[PDB]
Amino acid sequence: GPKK
Amino acid sequence: RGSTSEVIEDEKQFYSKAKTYWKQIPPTVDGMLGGYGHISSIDINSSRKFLQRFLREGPNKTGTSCALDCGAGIGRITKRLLLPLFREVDMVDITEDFLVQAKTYLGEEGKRVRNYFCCGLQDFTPEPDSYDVIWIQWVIGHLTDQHLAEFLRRCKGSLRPNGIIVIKDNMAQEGVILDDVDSSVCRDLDVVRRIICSAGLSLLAEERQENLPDEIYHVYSFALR
Repeated sequence: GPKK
Repeated sequence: RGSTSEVIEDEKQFYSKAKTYWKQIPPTVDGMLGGYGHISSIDINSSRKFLQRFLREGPNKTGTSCALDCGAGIGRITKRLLLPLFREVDMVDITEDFLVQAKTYLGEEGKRVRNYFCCGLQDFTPEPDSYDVIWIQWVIGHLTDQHLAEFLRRCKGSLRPNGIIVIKDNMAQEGVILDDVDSSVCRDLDVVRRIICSAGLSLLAEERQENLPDEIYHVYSFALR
């Protein structure tokens, strides 16, 4: 999913 | 490096490590989003606006009969994006635990999910002339450059007339970056467009996701057929  | 070829040095382990990782992830929305469940609604709202352009405005408008949710997980997108807009939805995902939980997660509207395909996208062939929309979100990083191109080409053969494929995923600032946690890659805009266009698909729309947290990779949506 979203990542830093 | 600008290709999976260089950053993926063992293709077998690239796939098996990711399969192992998702096998032990909790079947929840917070698991589907790696601790970023708080942006699910923001994500779905933008996806809805992005897709409504093709479903409403003609004259070659996209149909609403059936959609395919690729890398669907427990059905986060199927539940809030696809099922309200499409009469029937198929799901495909490599993790058995997510497909099993999807039955409970999707609730009563989950009855309109026709097939729960358990397959890696690199081995999956959607049925010809079956889908008005094929939605591929946050999973293209789990395929090699070649497998992604070949999967997109197989998706092209499964679209109904006026159907579209939608990719929504993280983009790297430059090059291809390997994530050693979940065994996936992140590619920049130039690499993704090249893989799309050089695979024989036409790019119809492209839109950067706004209002995201500052600390995360940029997210782009692509419409193609």
